[PDB]
Amino acid sequence: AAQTNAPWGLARISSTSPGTSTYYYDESAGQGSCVYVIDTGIEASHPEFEGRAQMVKTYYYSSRDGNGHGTHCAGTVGSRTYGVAKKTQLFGVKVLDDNGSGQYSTIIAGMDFVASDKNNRNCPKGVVASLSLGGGYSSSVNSAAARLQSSGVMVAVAAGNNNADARNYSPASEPSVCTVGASDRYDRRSSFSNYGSVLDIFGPGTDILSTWIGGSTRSISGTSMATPHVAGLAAYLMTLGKTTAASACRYIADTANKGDLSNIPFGTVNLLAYNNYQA
Ligand SMILES: [Ca+2]
Ligand SMILES: [Ca+2]
Repeated sequence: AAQTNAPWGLARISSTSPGTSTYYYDESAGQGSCVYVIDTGIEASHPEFEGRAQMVKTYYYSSRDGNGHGTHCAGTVGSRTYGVAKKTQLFGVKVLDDNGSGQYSTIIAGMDFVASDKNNRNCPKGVVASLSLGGGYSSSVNSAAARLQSSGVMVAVAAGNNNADARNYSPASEPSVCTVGASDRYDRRSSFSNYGSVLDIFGPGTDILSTWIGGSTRSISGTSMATPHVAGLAAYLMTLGKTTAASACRYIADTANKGDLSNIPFGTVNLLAYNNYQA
């Protein structure tokens, strides 16, 4: 399948070079996989989700995404126009408030919720969790992310936007999950992206167009935008049978575009998520 005039990040995921505009991908499109977006919620009614999104848990007064961030991230995972895995099932877990903030106890509870809830959902091709969030180092947050991964979920987490070593941020610093840095359309490390030995992969994160609340769209930037490209890629590859929740991060690193990015500090991977789609 081919999507012409796609958002640059989707085109980048399916190319060995920057500057292309078509997103090439297998038509299976993540069908049969499930991605939990642990964030501010998901506006499931957005036409771009096509009935494939639903809220399954909220830690706040409402399940509504009153911010937009979670809807944007969910759109990069799996919306029709803006998503990597255009036929996946999306599940929203609202651990962040409508200002985009959340206590670590709540974020932890949301991870534990997913580890359990997935046993009640039909996800034959596997389960992914996308965590476009984090703050300072916390062993408890890292342990929660490690538990979620160990339970059989492909966990993708943002590296953080501090232009610093991700070792000091959580859940970014948990080694066992897939820690995602951000790049721009010219294959530079995004200005704000964290780096360091704990990063597993980079994905598109600067100027990413996706869904927003009120049935709208907008472009924003962050390691929060890179993360769902990797989560969606994992779901897509799991549907194709190429990898599993336990092995997807490693598989994505194995098959990434290597050495393409600039301003990568020595000791940080120079690996950019790539679907290796061959029509
Ligand atoms: Ca290249
Ligand atoms: Ca890792």
